[PDB]
Amino acid sequence: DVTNVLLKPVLTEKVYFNQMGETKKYVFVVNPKASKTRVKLAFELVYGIKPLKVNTLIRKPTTIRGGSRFPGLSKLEKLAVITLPKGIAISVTGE
Amino acid sequence: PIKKIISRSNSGIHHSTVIDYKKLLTTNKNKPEKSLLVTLKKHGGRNNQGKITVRHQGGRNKRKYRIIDFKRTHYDNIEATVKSIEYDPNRSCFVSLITYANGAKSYIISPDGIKVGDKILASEHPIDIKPGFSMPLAFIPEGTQVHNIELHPKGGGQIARSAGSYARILGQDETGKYVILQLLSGETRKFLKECRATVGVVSNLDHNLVVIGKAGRNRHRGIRPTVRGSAMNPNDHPHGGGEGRSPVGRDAPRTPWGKRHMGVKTRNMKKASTNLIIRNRKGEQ
Amino acid sequence: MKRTYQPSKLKRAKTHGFLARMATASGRKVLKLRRKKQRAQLTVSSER
Amino acid sequence: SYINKPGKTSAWRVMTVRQQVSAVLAYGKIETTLKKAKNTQKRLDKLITLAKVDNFNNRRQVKKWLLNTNLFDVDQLMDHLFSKVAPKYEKTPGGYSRVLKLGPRRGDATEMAILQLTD
RNA sequence: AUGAGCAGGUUGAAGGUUGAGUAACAUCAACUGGAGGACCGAACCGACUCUCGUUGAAACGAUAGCGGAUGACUUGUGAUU
RNA sequence: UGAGUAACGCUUGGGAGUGAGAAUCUCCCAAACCGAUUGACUAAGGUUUCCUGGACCAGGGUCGUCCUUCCAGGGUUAGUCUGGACCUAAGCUGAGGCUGAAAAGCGUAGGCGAUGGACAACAGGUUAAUAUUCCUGUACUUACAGUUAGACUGAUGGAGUGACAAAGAAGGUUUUCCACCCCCAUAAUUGGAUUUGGGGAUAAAUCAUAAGGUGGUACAAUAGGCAAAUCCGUUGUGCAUAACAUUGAGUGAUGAUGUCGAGUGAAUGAGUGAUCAAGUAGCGAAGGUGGUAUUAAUCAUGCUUUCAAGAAAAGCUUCUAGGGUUAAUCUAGCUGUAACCAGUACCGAGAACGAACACACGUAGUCAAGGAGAGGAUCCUAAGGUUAGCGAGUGAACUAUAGCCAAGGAACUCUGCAAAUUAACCCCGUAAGUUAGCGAGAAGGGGUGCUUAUGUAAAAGUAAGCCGCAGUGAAGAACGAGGGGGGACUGUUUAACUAAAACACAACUCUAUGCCAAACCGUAAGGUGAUGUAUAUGGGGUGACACCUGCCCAGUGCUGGAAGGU
Ligand SMILES: [Mg+2]
Ligand SMILES: [Mg+2]
Ligand SMILES: [Mg+2]
Ligand SMILES: [Mg+2]
Ligand SMILES: [Mg+2]
Ligand SMILES: [Mg+2]
Ligand SMILES: [Mg+2]
Ligand SMILES: [Mg+2]
Ligand SMILES: [Mg+2]
Ligand SMILES: [Mg+2]
Ligand SMILES: [Mg+2]
Ligand SMILES: [Mg+2]
Ligand SMILES: [Mg+2]
Ligand SMILES: [Mg+2]
Ligand SMILES: [Mg+2]
Ligand SMILES: [Mg+2]
Ligand SMILES: [Mg+2]
Ligand SMILES: [Mg+2]
Ligand SMILES: [Mg+2]
Ligand SMILES: [Mg+2]
Ligand SMILES: [Mg+2]
Ligand SMILES: [Mg+2]
Ligand SMILES: [Mg+2]
Ligand SMILES: [Mg+2]
Ligand SMILES: [Mg+2]
Ligand SMILES: [Mg+2]
Ligand SMILES: [Mg+2]
Ligand SMILES: [Mg+2]
Ligand SMILES: [Mg+2]
Ligand SMILES: [Mg+2]
Ligand SMILES: [Mg+2]
Ligand SMILES: [Mg+2]
Ligand SMILES: [Mg+2]
Ligand SMILES: [Mg+2]
Ligand SMILES: [Mg+2]
Ligand SMILES: [Mg+2]
Ligand SMILES: [Mg+2]
Ligand SMILES: [Mg+2]
Ligand SMILES: [Mg+2]
Ligand SMILES: [Mg+2]
Ligand SMILES: [Mg+2]
Ligand SMILES: [Mg+2]
Ligand SMILES: [Mg+2]
Ligand SMILES: [Mg+2]
Ligand SMILES: [Mg+2]
Ligand SMILES: [Mg+2]
Ligand SMILES: [Mg+2]
Ligand SMILES: [Mg+2]
Ligand SMILES: [Mg+2]
Ligand SMILES: [Mg+2]
Ligand SMILES: [Mg+2]
Ligand SMILES: [Mg+2]
Ligand SMILES: [Mg+2]
Ligand SMILES: [Mg+2]
Ligand SMILES: [Mg+2]
Ligand SMILES: [Mg+2]
Repeated sequence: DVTNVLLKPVLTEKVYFNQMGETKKYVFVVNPKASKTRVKLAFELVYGIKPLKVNTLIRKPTTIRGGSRFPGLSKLEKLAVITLPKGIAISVTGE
Repeated sequence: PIKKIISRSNSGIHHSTVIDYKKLLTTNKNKPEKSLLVTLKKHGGRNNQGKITVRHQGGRNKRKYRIIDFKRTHYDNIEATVKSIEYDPNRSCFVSLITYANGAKSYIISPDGIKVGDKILASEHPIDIKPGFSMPLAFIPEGTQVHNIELHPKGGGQIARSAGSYARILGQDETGKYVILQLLSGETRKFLKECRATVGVVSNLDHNLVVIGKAGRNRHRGIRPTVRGSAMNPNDHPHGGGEGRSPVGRDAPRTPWGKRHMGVKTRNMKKASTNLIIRNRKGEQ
Repeated sequence: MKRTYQPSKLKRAKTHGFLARMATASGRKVLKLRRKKQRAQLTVSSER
Repeated sequence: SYINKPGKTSAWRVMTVRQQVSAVLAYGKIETTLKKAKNTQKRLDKLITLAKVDNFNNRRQVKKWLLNTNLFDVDQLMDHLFSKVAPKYEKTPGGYSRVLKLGPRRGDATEMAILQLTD
């Protein structure tokens, strides 16, 4: 509802491999406390097309910059893979 | 009766003997009634604190407790029929699955001599002197075998419940109550008038002559090895230490916890049941 | 050979965890002392 | 001291000679250690002089030494030896191969040697 | 408390059936049956011996033999003193 | 300093290339070990160690252009898998409450707690890294609403099922395997070749058919199941070679004009060429008949026997209660809507885990190829995987591991310690003693190869012939006899110097204990003993089996005792 559960879209080799060929799959990063139903509602209230299904990924934090004078940990990410129906492809930028 | 076991396994020789359980039991199969079946949790000789309390206990096989009607007072005035004599792993004596006229089922300690189809009946009037009939001690003629004697009136059977256990009636007392009962071990007691008991000797009279042939059989029965005190360290037992096989050394044998224990009497004479005892297997009171 | 420490994620958390320490007076005293020493790893719960 | 390495066994030595001689017959040059070239030279010369008659008995004798290489098989190495290499040395009184010493290796300081077919 | 494991091959008990036998028992013969803290021997468990090692590959092992291997057996997970 | 000394912790050769520099990096060809494993799937643990590109401060027992090291980017997709939203075992917590100087201990109702129970998805493909998760194909399950038809609905409670031990042997059906046949490639210069090598597959789900397995079936009365009952239990009657109820591996048809498939095999582009590209994309034939006296899997939570007598709850079915009657609820069908949370990478160990080390150690389960073989033993290899992260020489003394040693054969030594002989299968034969079970694989001997013929379903065997010094020709297989001491035996014990005569064990005896039992943990509550009852429990001593166990009650210990003295 508040639509703070759609933080940032991400574009990788896997994302672009899926984002072509009829059904498009758009991968965003979401609030780690959000659920699939909240993700579908946010896409409804901010894009307008009902997702066909949603898949979720949790990437655990890991050590980064190891051996550097001050080592640091990573940040917890939840990834969401929305898939719109056949023949529809909306743009992530431009509204 | 008893039947020998011929192992013919060439690792020692053991003339093991077991109860037949074939000509004494109706069906050799193990088919207990589901309704009266609760499972027993093996304490292993450990109290609620988890510490070993009674030594040499632990390691028995899984058992399911069969609910036994020691009271036999709920369905009074109702004729019961024995249906099967079965094996109870929690007591040396066989148990009979009896059924009442109304359709209720129960387990009772099986009297010796009864077979399938023998009628039973309990109440608080004369009834009849038949094996298995349970009546209060007031109406039993003196001389008959009785088991499942109730100490506290309206309670359950407590005395003479093991295999082949019985007690004889030895008249009454001038008090108008405390009927005399001559029990096993040559002890004479005074049981209250209202107390209820069952006539007949308990079955499985040949449980004395069963001979275990192996350590494993006794281990599966639930007995752990008992270490003698002479083999102990000078710590953990008074009879320890020594240089070689040593005698007791003290003035008398001692418990692991250090008391005399030999010939000494350990009965609390300041008990309300002392006045109800005529002999204590040795003499008066 | 079987060495002394055989790691287990459950046994560790159920023996030296925060909830285990916060169930008895002795554990509360231990946690108070560790706060006095300002240990970053107060208990084994904060493995990361 | 135990659980030692198998070592430079006699079987290993024969296999090493077999591999180097098969390669030197296939390509024509071998860059090895000097003490290994000085031992492969004997077998190389023996194979070449026995392969001068080209009868089936001589093929059976050579096949107990030749091994498969990248440039030729065990059957095409036979054709190369009996039709191309050996006929060249038809009246040379021995000494078909030369061993010359290169510099020491960077990681061993062992003396390298190139073994070649002397034209 | 709840689960799992013991490759493979032998010996052939009690009991039962049949026949002879007995005045009827007992006993004997054949067949069935497959018991044993049974036997040989892998995984598995254990550690009896020689040698090596003793600033080790190793704060207790390696090679070669060795004992048990359906049981008072071995082991995983969880609880507890 | 020792000292540039010991050590560098099980695995080879060559060709081409990169690079400033190569035994150590990449590719190729061999070579050597593993192959009941160094192969493949995962649990636990580890926590990014996984993939790509770059680098060679440090780490790698050498080197390094390379790494499980460092830098940058990326990688883990679930209604059906593993766990919660379901249930309980040991046990933990535990309002009240009991006990206790205090802190606290015990404990009822409730609540947690898998290593167990219940619950719906299979086949193939795809990326450098994920796949019962993504894609394709075909399915299933649970909720909610509308609708059609039928039916009275029936639980927080009652009952049944769920629900179970060990060992053993028979069957039924698929298999393994054997024989034939089909298809593909091959036709061989070293003497002869008329052949050689490889493949023969399809799941969940739906429908029909099911070898069989389990247990008697209906009717009538009921006083018992914290009320009620049409359900259960009980009592009678009829029919009971069967009927009825439930369950059931396999078979056939869709799923499948699909997928997989031996092999054939590019183009495109990189490159000086080969080669890569790649042996990749694509193409892709047959995709079967009979037997079995051989195999393993399932039916099977099936059956039989034995004593040591072998989990609970949820769930499912059913019963009324309780609610409806001008209704609700349930069943079957159609349409639509929804299916949450956590894990999913990689290793899984002579380099990712526990051992400080890229340490010869240890770590649950699952798949298990061929030949000979009883075999998962043994030797060599298949699918697959590795190159034991210091090398090159030499072949002194000396050491470790092996092999052999003429004549003698324990003369060696504390002692045949160690080493050596035997070893598998088949056929003969086998003593003293005994608790009649054993001793016993006793001791002692013989045969094993290949060919032909006879034997069989296959054998085994039998007869003749041939070769060698030797024929389970190699690997893996018990040395034996006699007398004595101790322990009856099988077992257990000092993790890391003592495995034994020590401990234990079945058995004997004494003693205490009448149940709120004796004994024991605590201070007490509480609890073990025991949901047991003298044929039972605790303690002391002895330790199969057989024969015996003698005298002393002065002292000590124990039991009992009239009075009397203190
Ligand atoms: Mg997920
Ligand atoms: Mg005892
Ligand atoms: Mg006892
Ligand atoms: Mg001692
Ligand atoms: Mg003392
Ligand atoms: Mg003493
Ligand atoms: Mg002495
Ligand atoms: Mg060799
Ligand atoms: Mg045995
Ligand atoms: Mg110094
Ligand atoms: Mg120096
Ligand atoms: Mg020196
Ligand atoms: Mg030196
Ligand atoms: Mg050295
Ligand atoms: Mg090394
Ligand atoms: Mg090497
Ligand atoms: Mg090999
Ligand atoms: Mg492996
Ligand atoms: Mg790291
Ligand atoms: Mg990499
Ligand atoms: Mg790189
Ligand atoms: Mg270096
Ligand atoms: Mg799906
Ligand atoms: Mg739970
Ligand atoms: Mg589980
Ligand atoms: Mg992978
Ligand atoms: Mg030819
Ligand atoms: Mg009632
Ligand atoms: Mg129950
Ligand atoms: Mg994986
Ligand atoms: Mg290892
Ligand atoms: Mg490690
Ligand atoms: Mg190493
Ligand atoms: Mg394992
Ligand atoms: Mg094999
Ligand atoms: Mg092997
Ligand atoms: Mg020799
Ligand atoms: Mg010789
Ligand atoms: Mg000699
Ligand atoms: Mg001689
Ligand atoms: Mg001598
Ligand atoms: Mg001498
Ligand atoms: Mg010896
Ligand atoms: Mg003998
Ligand atoms: Mg003597
Ligand atoms: Mg012994
Ligand atoms: Mg022993
Ligand atoms: Mg020791
Ligand atoms: Mg020892
Ligand atoms: Mg008390
Ligand atoms: Mg109790
Ligand atoms: Mg003794
Ligand atoms: Mg003795
Ligand atoms: Mg005496
Ligand atoms: Mg006296
Ligand atoms: Mg006295």
